[PDB]
Amino acid sequence: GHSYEKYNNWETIEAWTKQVTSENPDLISRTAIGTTFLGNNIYLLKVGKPGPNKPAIFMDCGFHAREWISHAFCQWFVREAVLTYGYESHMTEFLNKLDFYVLPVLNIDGYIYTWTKNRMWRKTRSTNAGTTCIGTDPNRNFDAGWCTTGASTDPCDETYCGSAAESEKETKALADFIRNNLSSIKAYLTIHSYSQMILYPYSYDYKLPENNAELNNLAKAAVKELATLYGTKYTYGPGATTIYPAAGGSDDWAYDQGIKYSFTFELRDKGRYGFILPESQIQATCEETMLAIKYVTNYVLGHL
Ligand SMILES: CCCCC[C@H](NC(=O)OCc1ccccc1)P(=O)(O)O[C@H](C(=O)O)c1cccc(NC(=N)N)c1
Ligand SMILES: [Zn+2]
Repeated sequence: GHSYEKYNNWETIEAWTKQVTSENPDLISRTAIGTTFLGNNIYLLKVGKPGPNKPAIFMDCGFHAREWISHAFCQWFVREAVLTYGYESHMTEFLNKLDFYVLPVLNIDGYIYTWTKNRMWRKTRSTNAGTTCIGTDPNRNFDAGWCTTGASTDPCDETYCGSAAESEKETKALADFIRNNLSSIKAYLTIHSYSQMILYPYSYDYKLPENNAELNNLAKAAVKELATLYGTKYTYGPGATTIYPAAGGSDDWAYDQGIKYSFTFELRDKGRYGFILPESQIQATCEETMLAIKYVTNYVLGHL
């Protein structure tokens, strides 16, 4: 069965996407935006009160297989939305005015692999010509200074950038969806762990986004809000200098598509447990993260 305070396997998450949609048809619609290399369905939940030409915020989880708290957060977010709509003024306003496009798990094949074989797997699970080595790093696989830095051209490496940008079915599917909905998508949020950071562009170069001052102010406010709940300390800044240079990331790509608010979130913790964050921290992690995501949403709505 599904639990919001446990890590759920794909079969359970999949069944959950069907159930939560079935139970909340006036707030959620479910679509598939493609298949993974191994034929799993890439679900996308449109969360919001339906209406004509609404703006949207896009959020994905589960880019990286081992970052289990990421997957947990997208599920937590959806429950919070449906439970508090009509009762909490901000979320009610949010869902009335815009849609959240929530992609609960992008790298499903890798996620399944962390459940069945290797808890520390990162990449996709696609085959590579000429080698037995498996998988591409999905966050090195986007058309953003592709493979020029912080990436490997070797399929045996953890940051393999792929044979070409969007060579992976999963990243192609995500990019296709965002490109098809650029007129509506006002912010892109991609959830990772760990490090307790909010990053904005750029990572593929040391150059700064034109609205750099705005993004720094937004991230600064978001981390302050997050800390109010349990005192959790986040840092923030442009990817390249705040964590490390790395090309081919979806946050940079999305920004260069014209989505002016693009953030990579790195959730708890700081390395005590690392990727193996205890289930006992799921609820607190998700609760404080909700505050930061809602703050960003409120800001974006006031700047349409
Ligand atoms: C403190 C340890 C965890 C740090 C964050 C994670 N990084 C990570 O696992 O790197 C692993 C690795 C790095 C180098 C060699 C081998 C393995 P991540 O969630 O994979 O980090 C993202 C990534 O590298 O794709 C990330 C973090 C911040 C910004 C961006 N954006 C971007 N365009 N690179 C991307
Ligand atoms: Zn990651």
